[PDB]
Amino acid sequence: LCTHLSYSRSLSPGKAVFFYKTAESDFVPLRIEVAKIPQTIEACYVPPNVDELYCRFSLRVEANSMRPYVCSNPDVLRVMIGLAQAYQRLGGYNELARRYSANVLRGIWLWRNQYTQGTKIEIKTSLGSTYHIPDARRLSWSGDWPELEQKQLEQLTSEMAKALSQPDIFWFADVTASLKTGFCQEIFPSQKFTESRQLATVECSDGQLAACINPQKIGAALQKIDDWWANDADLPLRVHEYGANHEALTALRHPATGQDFYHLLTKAEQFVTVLESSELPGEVHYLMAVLVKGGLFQKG
Amino acid sequence: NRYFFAIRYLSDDVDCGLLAGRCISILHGFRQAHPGIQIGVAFPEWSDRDLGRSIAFVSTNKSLLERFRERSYFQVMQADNFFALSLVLEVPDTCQNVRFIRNQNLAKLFVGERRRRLARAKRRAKARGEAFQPHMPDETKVVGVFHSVFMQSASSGQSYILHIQKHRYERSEDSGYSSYGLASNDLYTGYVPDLGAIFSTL
Amino acid sequence: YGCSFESSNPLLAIGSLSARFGALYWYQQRYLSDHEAVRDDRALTKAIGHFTAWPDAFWRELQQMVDDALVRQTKPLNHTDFVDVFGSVVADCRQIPMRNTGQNFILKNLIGFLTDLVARHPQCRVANVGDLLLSAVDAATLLSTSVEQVRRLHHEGFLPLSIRPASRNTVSPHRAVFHLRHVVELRQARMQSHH
Repeated sequence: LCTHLSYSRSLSPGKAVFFYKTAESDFVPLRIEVAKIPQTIEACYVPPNVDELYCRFSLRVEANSMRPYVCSNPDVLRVMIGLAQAYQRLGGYNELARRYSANVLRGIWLWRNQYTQGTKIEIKTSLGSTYHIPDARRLSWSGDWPELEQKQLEQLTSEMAKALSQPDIFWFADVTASLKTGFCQEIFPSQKFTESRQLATVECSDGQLAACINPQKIGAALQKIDDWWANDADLPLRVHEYGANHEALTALRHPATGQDFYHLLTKAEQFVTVLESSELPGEVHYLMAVLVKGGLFQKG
Repeated sequence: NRYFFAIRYLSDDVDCGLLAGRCISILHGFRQAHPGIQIGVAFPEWSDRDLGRSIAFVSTNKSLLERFRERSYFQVMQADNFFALSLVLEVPDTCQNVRFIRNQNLAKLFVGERRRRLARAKRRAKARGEAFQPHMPDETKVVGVFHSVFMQSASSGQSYILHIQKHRYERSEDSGYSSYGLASNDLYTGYVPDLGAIFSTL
Repeated sequence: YGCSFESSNPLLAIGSLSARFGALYWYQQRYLSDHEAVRDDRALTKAIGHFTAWPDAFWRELQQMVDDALVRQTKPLNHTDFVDVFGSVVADCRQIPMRNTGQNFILKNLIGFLTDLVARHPQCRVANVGDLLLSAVDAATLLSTSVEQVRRLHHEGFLPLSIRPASRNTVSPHRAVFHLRHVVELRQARMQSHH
């Protein structure tokens, strides 16, 4: 290893905002009511006579895991470059793109608000494509998707596979979903972290406030595609260097097992050798996923 | 002209909101046996931060209050060293009164209440024959401090919360207590002495 | 000195001698609390009649204390220790030396009961019986396995931990931390055998 090594993030959303349409104007925000009772109570629900609620966010994808942002060691750099390319030419970006793409179309980024009478998801991109999932309530992590839907997963996978692997393509997606709702259904936006509770909003250009979901909360949902441990797929974990599992309060790739990122980072010379003899194993899939969610890998 | 007795909780881990609810339920049951009675509930350890680890009952009829004290629940809880009980004695003549009014208006702070109110309003319009056209209020309200007590429903499948406020007494009219020995904002006037004094007795 | 029985309707009328000895030891501490008076014959003589309606009496003994415990409740039940309601009846199952359910009939009936108890009390907004906390040594007994195996089972994620501990610390075997309904379900799901 070496003293300085960093990657930046290769995939990121902006934030999500809730709103509805009227006959008089196209963008009316969903608002939150507060009573000072400081120590307050507050509430948010769809108001009477609005039949459906809209949620929207934007996504940029960048081929930025091909090269270290900073590296202080010429030998570490030579290897990391050789590895990313050794992988790229055998495929594998398709696999990562398939996993990311599946999560967008499924709709899990809606977290606790998935319980609707029918959710429709529409996607537009900067290359001129449009995708349409008429009903997002039925698509599993594991299983065969119904016809015409399986197909759009392949088409979206292809655009993203490119966005992740070739530079100088400026790829944007614009994701809007519609929630068909109940009579006065409660809505669950992001909460504020404090030292009673408060909810998060954003300001509109006209001064009104609106309910929202934070950027990283959308992001945490998209990248939850780690099921390469213990030969038991279950449900996937949010990619983490130690395999953290918040629900059970544990860690699946505890350093004690030899299965964490840092042990694996030191075997790069051996992986490149294998790729040259090539089948891609779980060990290199994990590593590539972490490099995409870049951060500090230092003080070796 | 007034008698009282007090109960204190001995255990350091006691949950005041859960436990207080049982004493009120007993009072209610007693009220059902003998409709023509009046017994008030007081919180002599009331604070702005918490409800306190003690409860007291106040009334005017000594012989009746003794009968209440004899209720089996209280006797069991004492025997197992959960409760410390006092005896019935006369209320000191050197104190001030408080109301302990309960406020149901606070229900409107929660989504469940708004939903029910509107559902009824829609249905109610059919008699009028006009289209349902509800009109909402503004975004800011100000309310006073209140504490919660956990309550079970009477012969049903529900549970809910009582919201208690403390108001200072002002004298007028004649009195009456609610089924819980609590005061109401209107047309249920009563008061209790604020016996935070002489509490060294338990 | 020997067994030699036929038409063994009572749960005390079958088995190897070690089990027959253990069953008596258990009966004695639990119902002959009176100080020794060397009534060596008479004191134990009654144990056989006692067991003749066992399949239907043991449960009532357990039911009685669910209700008497409930009316003395001071905390919401999901922070209450299993032991506060059932009084270590589980630990006593360890006095018979055999581990498996088909031979240790005292344990077999206790589990039967707890499974039914959970079944008639499904999860809802207010906590109820069945959400009580077990310690590590208790799951080991109900799951018919040694303690280290429970730690391994936790580590792989087959069951959740409900109390968040402080840092730079450890949770000891005696600390109460798993919900009852979680243990009962896991056992039915993946712990059965031909025993």
